[PDB]
Amino acid sequence: GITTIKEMGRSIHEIPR
Amino acid sequence: GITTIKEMGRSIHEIPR
Amino acid sequence: ITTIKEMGRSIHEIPR
Amino acid sequence: ITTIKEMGRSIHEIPR
Amino acid sequence: DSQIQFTRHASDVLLNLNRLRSRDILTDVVIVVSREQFRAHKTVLMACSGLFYSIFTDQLKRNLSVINLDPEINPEGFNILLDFMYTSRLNLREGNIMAVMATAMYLQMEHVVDTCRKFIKA
Amino acid sequence: SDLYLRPGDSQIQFTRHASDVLLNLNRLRSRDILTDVVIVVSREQFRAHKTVLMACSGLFYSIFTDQLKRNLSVINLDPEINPEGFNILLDFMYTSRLNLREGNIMAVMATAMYLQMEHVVDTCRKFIK
Amino acid sequence: PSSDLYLRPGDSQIQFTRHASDVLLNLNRLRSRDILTDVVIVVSREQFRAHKTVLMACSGLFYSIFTDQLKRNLSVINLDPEINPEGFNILLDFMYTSRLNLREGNIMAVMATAMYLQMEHVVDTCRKFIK
Amino acid sequence: SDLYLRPGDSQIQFTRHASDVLLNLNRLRSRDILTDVVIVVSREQFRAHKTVLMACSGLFYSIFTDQLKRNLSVINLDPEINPEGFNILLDFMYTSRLNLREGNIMAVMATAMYLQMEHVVDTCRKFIKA
Repeated sequence: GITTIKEMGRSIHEIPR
Repeated sequence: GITTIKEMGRSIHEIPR
Repeated sequence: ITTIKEMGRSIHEIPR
Repeated sequence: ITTIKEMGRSIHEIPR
Repeated sequence: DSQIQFTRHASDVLLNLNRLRSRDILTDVVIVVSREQFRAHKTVLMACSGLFYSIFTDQLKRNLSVINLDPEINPEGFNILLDFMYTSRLNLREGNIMAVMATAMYLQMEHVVDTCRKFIKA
Repeated sequence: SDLYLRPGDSQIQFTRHASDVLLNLNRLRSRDILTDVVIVVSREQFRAHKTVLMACSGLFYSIFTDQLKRNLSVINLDPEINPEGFNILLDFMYTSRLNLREGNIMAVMATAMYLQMEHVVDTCRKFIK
Repeated sequence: PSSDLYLRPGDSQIQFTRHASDVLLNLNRLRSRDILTDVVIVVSREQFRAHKTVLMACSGLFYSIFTDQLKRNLSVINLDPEINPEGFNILLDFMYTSRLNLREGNIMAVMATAMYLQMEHVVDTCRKFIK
Repeated sequence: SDLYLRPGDSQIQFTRHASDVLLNLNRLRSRDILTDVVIVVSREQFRAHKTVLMACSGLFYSIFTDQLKRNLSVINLDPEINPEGFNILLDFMYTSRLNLREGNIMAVMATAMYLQMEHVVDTCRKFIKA
């Protein structure tokens, strides 16, 4: 079946301040 | 005009297990 | 076992 | 500044 | 310990399945017959036709969205059998009863063939 | 003499066609043929057909009527949903039979409530009388 | 076996555990830069630009206003004069940061403003806090 | 004696708040509430919030920040972009779940390059191998 994986890292880019 | 019949036997093949 | 029949509608009706 | 965590739901759930 | 049986459940599922076809929802195959086309659900086509059950189980022929029937097949005969698969209702019209019976043989729908044979008179 | 085919316009109603379709739909499911979605319920997975789920569940109807999820293949339910309750209701969708026992009727009912299976809930309400 | 460089994990679901936090932070950066903000909330003397979608997500009051067709196209919202601009600023930051900052002498304000905005889960967390 | 409250400062971190906000944004999207753009991908379309798109995609951020393209209502992607690939990525933006089924792994990855979602890409390389 579907193997589930966690990802503790940043998922998207960081809109600068 | 729109004479109707009831067929009570199996209508389609039986997909095997 | 107890087998009880239900003659009513079982699921919602998807509209036309 | 003592922090406190809260694992409950924070805001209402918008219905589907 | 108990178990409940819903006697008209299967009838309600088929109606809803036809409503999805009616609104063109999750139709995953088009059946080309002569000039015209017919959108339907592969699961309903496999449940009802020995011939459609045969392609969509074949490994290579599973991921196809356009099925072309033999050019001899009458579209009007297929449409009558298609509406049948979704409604339990086989409408034999004034001039289609032989076409519907013939298309049913092609589609390996042997039970609908056998039923029409007991119906045809002359 | 005219060997003409009968008077003409006629219609045949196959009473058990609806049942034979649903039974074959289950055989396709039990052999995992053309299952097009996997429901994830608390890290336990269930495969099914999207069309059968929409026909039965008001929730799965709302979900796959939506453009984002209409053509996708995975659905994660609320993690509170009991997997046993869903499996009991998925078997009802394909067999017209609801296998509630004493002790899980409360889970079966509250899961039917989540799936927006309105008529199945009411049959459980009267089944506490 | 080795002659076949097929992509190894056939079917897989990757759960980006912090994607929600990352999206909310970037929404806050867009707020701070006044990017695609659609409404200004006027609380007594101060003004707060924000995104109506984030407001409807968190507040039952804002959800109820921006829901009927007649009101979701509003540019300026005036909260009641009794609403503390400090209390609202604390809650608005919570909406964009998941962090509710309670300094001494503000906790009653935050709690009262949360009742106004119909954020009943925050309100209940504050009730647990006092006690 | 005194019923004074807390004599100091304290911060309450609401875990799952961001998870609950995004789910409600997904609900607002599923109801066409305050959606401000449709993304046309070949023969398919998708309602979305330009705020969510800008948060997740470098490309959508690069476009909707430009003063001229700020108030755009329909965005047509390149005719090469795979809709099923983009559909999986737009679903990921609103759920935190990237579903890579055996059919279209390379499609999901390629669309993520096009969308300047380099963090998603680096994660497909991290786990999917040959």
